[PDB]
Amino acid sequence: NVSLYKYNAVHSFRNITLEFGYYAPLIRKCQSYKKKYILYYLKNLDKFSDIMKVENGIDVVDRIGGPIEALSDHLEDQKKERDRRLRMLIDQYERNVMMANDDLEDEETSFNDDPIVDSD
Amino acid sequence: SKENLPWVEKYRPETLDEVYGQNEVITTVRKFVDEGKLPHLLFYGPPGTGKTSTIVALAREIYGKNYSNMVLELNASDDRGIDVVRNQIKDFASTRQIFSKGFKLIILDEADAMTNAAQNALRRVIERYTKNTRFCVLANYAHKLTPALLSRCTRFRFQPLPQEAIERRIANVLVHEKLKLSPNAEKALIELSNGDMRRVLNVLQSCKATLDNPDEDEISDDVIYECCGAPRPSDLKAVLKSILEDDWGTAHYTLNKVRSAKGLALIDLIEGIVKILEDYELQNEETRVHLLTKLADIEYSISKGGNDQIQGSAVIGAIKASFEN
Amino acid sequence: MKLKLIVNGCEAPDDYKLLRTTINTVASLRKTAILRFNSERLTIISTPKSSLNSSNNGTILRGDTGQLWCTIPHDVFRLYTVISARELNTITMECNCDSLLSVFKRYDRVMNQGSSSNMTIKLQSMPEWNPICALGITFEEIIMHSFKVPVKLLFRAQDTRIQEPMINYIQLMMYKLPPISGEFGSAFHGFIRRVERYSNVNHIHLMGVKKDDVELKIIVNELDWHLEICWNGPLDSVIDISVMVEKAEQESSSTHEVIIRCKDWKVCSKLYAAFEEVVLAISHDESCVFHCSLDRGSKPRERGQIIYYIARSKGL
Amino acid sequence: MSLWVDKYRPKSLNALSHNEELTNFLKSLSDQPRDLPHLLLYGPNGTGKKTRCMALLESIFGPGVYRLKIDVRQFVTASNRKLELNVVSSPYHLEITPSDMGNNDRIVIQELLKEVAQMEQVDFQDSKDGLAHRYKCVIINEANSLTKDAQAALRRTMEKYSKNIRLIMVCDSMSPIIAPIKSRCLLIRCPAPSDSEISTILSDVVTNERIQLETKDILKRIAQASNGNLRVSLLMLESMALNNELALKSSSPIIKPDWIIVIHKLTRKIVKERSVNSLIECRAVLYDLLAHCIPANIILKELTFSLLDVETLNTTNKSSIIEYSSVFDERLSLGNKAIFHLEGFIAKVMCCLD
Amino acid sequence: EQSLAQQPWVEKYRPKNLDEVTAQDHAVTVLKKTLKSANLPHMLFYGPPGTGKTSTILALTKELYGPDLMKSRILELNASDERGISIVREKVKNFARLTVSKPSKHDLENYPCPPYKIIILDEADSMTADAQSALRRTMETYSGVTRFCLICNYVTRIIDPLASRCSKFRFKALDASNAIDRLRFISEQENVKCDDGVLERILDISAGDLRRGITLLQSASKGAQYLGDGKNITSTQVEELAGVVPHDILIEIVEKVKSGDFDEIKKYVNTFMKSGWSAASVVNQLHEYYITNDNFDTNFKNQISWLLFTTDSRLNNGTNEHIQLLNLLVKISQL
Ligand SMILES: Nc1ncnc2c1ncn2[C@@H]1O[C@H](COP(=O)(O)OP(=O)(O)OP(O)(O)=S)[C@@H](O)[C@H]1O
Ligand SMILES: Nc1ncnc2c1ncn2[C@@H]1O[C@H](COP(=O)(O)OP(=O)(O)OP(O)(O)=S)[C@@H](O)[C@H]1O
Ligand SMILES: Nc1ncnc2c1ncn2[C@@H]1O[C@H](COP(=O)(O)OP(=O)(O)O)[C@@H](O)[C@H]1O
Ligand SMILES: [Mg+2]
Ligand SMILES: [Mg+2]
Repeated sequence: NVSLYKYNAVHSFRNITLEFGYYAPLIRKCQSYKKKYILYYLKNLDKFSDIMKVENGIDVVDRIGGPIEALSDHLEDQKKERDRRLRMLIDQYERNVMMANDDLEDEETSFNDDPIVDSD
Repeated sequence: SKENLPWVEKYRPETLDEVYGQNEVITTVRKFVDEGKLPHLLFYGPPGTGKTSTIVALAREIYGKNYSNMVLELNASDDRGIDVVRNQIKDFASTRQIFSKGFKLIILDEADAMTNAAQNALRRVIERYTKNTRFCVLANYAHKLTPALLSRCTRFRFQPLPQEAIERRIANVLVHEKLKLSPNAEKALIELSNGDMRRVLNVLQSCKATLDNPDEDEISDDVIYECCGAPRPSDLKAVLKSILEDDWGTAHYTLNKVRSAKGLALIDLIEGIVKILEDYELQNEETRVHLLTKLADIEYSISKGGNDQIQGSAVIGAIKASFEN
Repeated sequence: MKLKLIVNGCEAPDDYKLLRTTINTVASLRKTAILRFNSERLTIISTPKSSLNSSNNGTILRGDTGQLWCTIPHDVFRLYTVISARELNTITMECNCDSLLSVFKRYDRVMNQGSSSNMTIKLQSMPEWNPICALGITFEEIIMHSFKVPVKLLFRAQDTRIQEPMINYIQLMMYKLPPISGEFGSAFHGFIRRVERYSNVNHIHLMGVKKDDVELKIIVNELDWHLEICWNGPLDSVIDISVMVEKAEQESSSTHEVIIRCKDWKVCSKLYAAFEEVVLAISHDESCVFHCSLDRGSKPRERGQIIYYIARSKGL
Repeated sequence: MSLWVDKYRPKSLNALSHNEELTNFLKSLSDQPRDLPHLLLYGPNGTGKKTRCMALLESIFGPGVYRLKIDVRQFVTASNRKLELNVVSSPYHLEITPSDMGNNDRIVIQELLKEVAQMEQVDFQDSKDGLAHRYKCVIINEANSLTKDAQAALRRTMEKYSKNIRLIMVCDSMSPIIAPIKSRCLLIRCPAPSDSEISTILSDVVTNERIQLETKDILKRIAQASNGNLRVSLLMLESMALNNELALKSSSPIIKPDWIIVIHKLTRKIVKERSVNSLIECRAVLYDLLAHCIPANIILKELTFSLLDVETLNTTNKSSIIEYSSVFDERLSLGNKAIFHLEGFIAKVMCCLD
Repeated sequence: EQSLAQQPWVEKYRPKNLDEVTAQDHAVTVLKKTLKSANLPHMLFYGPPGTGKTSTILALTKELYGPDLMKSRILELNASDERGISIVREKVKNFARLTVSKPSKHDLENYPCPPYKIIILDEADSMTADAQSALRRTMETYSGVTRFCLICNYVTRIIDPLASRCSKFRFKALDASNAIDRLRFISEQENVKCDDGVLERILDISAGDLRRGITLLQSASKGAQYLGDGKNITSTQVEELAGVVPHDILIEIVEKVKSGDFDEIKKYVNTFMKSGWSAASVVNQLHEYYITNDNFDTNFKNQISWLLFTTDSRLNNGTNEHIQLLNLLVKISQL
């Protein structure tokens, strides 16, 4: 749900069990650590503009299913948290459609050349 | 109206005199009705041996032409759960006859499809109302019947149809129709029947359809093989000879040619070769073991599809290895 | 792009009713509606091809093909100040039906209370947020109640892509439905709503046969028993991978049939109950058009039009 | 931002960069898509089959195929068990993964797909007179995971309603596909990219991301470690770049999926010690792996090929290992619980090694 | 023109009448003469995929009844429909008991209109044994007004009583000898230019399935049209489209097996499976190569035939292709 509603990416459950479930959380954790370090440096003080786009409460940064320790109502609560985060994700995308759409390339400059006029 | 019917239904026996191949059972039931001492009956046998026909004919003999009024017939196409047994069968068995015509008859065709609960409920219904009602059960698989029900019924076994009965029925059909059958064709038809009259009738109808001019054309064994698309005995003999004498390439070519000549199926060839080998005199017994095991495995694999050429090569190799012992 | 408009319900109630019905139908048909403000009339459009509507992918998932077009002459509004720099001074917007419907419901409540104020509508640039603007609506309540609705403007290229469907008029059979205000209005209203008594029915087969010289029938074959409903009352007849849909050969030159959905029939029933003059046009195995016309004269005035096009739900 | 796997996803046939013959064949398919037959793309996982399917759909319809939304479809079983499926839809095509419903996948074929096949898509013509009809495209992900009943239910739906629907199925192996389904589809083989092409793609990504690369040998090593899986190659590239401050070096470790290292450790333990207690520990490891929803067949394959790489083992041991692997893979296919078969395979391997 | 060219060739060239059905004369003759005898029995069509069973039954129904009457005389159910025991006992039974609908004057004058209905159970082998048993007496009781047609690929899945009740028709495999004329006609209708022997190669590759051959021909035609060079299609292109392993790759595999080194075989197989070749095709090609080779002895051929049979059965069970292929190659190497 997070991937679909934040990155417009659709992935299969099999790929999550095999590859994404481990690689994606590690990448997001590294990105979050870098973002925190950069924020601390700025507070104490564009190239990495894709790194501070990770949200603390919406991005998964933990291995799905926990670590594989082999040789080195919890379910209800997890479902409630999933539903909550899905509601926030739907809220984030709901306004995006009306806010702007790709549509096609038009004469946008001419549109600004005839601006609205409001006066009584 | 009978003309439009398929031959399997058009030639259904109407009287017990028309049921062949079950002389002992038929005589017993006929004399039972003559003495009016019919017990609870079980008819156990393989498909198309005359169980349903026999029971319907017996009902007709007992009740004349109005048997439908005092005979309750139920089969697998109807629901026969425990509720049905408790209500419908029980009420029918516990009510008086329409015109005091002796006892009532309940026929449970294909009773091996009934549930254990319904069969258990049937025990006391059968026992309590024996005076007013008699039960008839028909089955192909006895293991589906509970021990109590089997104990309550007098058992009669319908054997696979003997050859002579099939010949007499075929002669009756041939005189009915304007059809001619050759002795070799009749022999092949009996061989492929496997004691089932339905197969005989269906194949005969297909053969008549195949004839260009049935008013004068005679059915030969070739017509039967064409209609059934089955291998000829000569083809099976040639394939077996090539497998047991020629080299791998020659045997492969022979099998491919024999199959492509008439589009024969590999399973039919396997069955024919198994039948042929069942009569072979083997001086080594391990050969029989290997033949049976490998051919059964190949048949099971074929039943699920797979690669046809690989299966044929497997048959060839299995036979060769078995006979190399 | 000034769009100052004034709406009054105490003068010419027919126009206010027409506008209310148009907004209600567009809201009940789809989430968003297109509004074209020309120098002559206002066009309200509900089409699956709209930028906001196409996102829902209704066409490929539920067969949402029907198109609804309403024309409102500028005489409806007390003040019609529409100035633009496009063809015939046309300004195109894509608004959300829910907010507009709520605003009009509140206006109706206020009017029913007893107020006789006027509603002023204008286009404004909200600094809070195809740029998105606001539709400022203001009115008095015997207290200046003001509400604003987000709106998105469309370019000329976007405007020209939304075109009204055109039907083969020569190969089209039109029937003039009895007026609702007449003695036969209730009978026909019940006849239209009859099929609603069957919950599981999803498609209806409308048929029209010559020989008051024509007859109309509704056929349902989705039940265990064939069902036919006939109207015996008076009824007068007006005298890429894209491929063409296959049309079944006509049974006779004087019979026109089409299979449609029950939701479209309910919408048509609502339209019939709304307006007086209603015409049903059938293109055999092709489509069904519901045309509601409101007539007003002074030098006859412009005719208020509501056209609902419904594509065949199934082939014949 | 989005993961580099999706960030640099090609969005057109002309944007493809490996297996040019397959690209040309796909382009030829899109020349006259009116009579496009049902398609079945088969190939190794992560080679770009879904990407090529989307590129073909884009060529047939346009970029709008990439505007995807998600809906929830509710189904009810005979026992009243209510469950849900995710339907990914675009204005021109639909995407479904019936295997997510397990043994109930057939229901999805019987109710949803059939309905989609039965509802003809028609629309008013913008310019010409009369309606226009277009067939709907449906993608079935993980086709090889469908039960035989669902595959059987697909047959007449594909045949009778060919006018209104065209199926595009994708799979990693055609062995589980029943013969009637294979007969009804145009089979398209999708080879994996070569190491050179993977290295070229990774170098392009590196140049785009301004990541300092000491030498191109790192990309070749990553491609070798990925075993032809481009998605895995990109994921490990991103992980290594992030863990090395976006400055890769020949000494930077190559990150592999954790379950793979776990299976390697299990193989080492199996080779080292062979006893009942070792078997119980191996069972614990197997149960831990299964707890993460790793398929049993994948576990067996990975364990078998990890065992075959051990140098101390001889030819006889490897032959016995592969024999047991084949037998127990068949048992898993025909079985109900995977633990029995995996434990039996490990026990047989322990017996053969000792 | 576009409307006609909007269908795949398999559906576009589906036989319309019984005359268009090819290579299945042994049953088509009986079905055709049934149009005059009006003595249609219960039918059990069985055969391998894409041999013309569904086409034959559809053509027979169309010829018997016609476009209008069929809608009231035909009840079709297949695997996509629910066919539980309750369905068999209620819906099928109700239809079988339905009175024969009155034909119209046009129907009587134009079509024979036999006085019974037809129930078609396509993919009957998917039905449960109990549901099949529920049909036994329904078929017999109402044979005067209803006839049943079961269709299947695996006849053993039909319970013995039903097979006994039904007259059996086996559809033969369609190969280069009995189905070449239909494929040539289809190619001529589409102006597909191909080298001599290409159609025979397609039929040989299809292995008894004319649907697969037609699809392959359509794919080759599309490729040739896209190329637009005016050259005739070649057997190499057909093999590439069909997924046939090139001869050189098979020779390399054979040499690797002959070498007998486990590690080299493992590495070569690991590299080979990257291409995505289907294991079934590789096994079939290996069987063809080894069984027809004159450089091997009888014992080797027997052992390899059994090994190939075992591997093919395992693959048909839906197993991992890499493991099975490696095991087969190692076993052949140890021979
Ligand atoms: N003994 C028989 N004598 C003459 N015709 C027979 C005989 N048995 C079977 N037939 C023929 O085969 C048809 C079917 O016979 P049935 O008695 O219904 O078969 P069955 O013994 O009931 O097998 P099952 O258990 O129902 S599969 C009859 O209508 C006859 O045409
Ligand atoms: N005997 C045939 N004559 C002509 N065309 C055929 C024949 N068999 C198959 N075809 C072609 O293949 C298509 C499929 O034929 P079908 O009758 O559906 O085969 P099938 O036997 O039903 O296969 P299964 O059992 O459903 S997998 C037809 O539309 C034809 O184009
Ligand atoms: N030609 C290509 N150029 C660049 N990246 C590619 C190409 N083909 C595939 N990929 C990458 O491979 C990844 C996985 O491909 P995908 O289609 O999901 O594999 P599968 O065949 O398993 O569905 C995608 O994220 C995509 O970026
Ligand atoms: Mg019987
Ligand atoms: Mg079929």
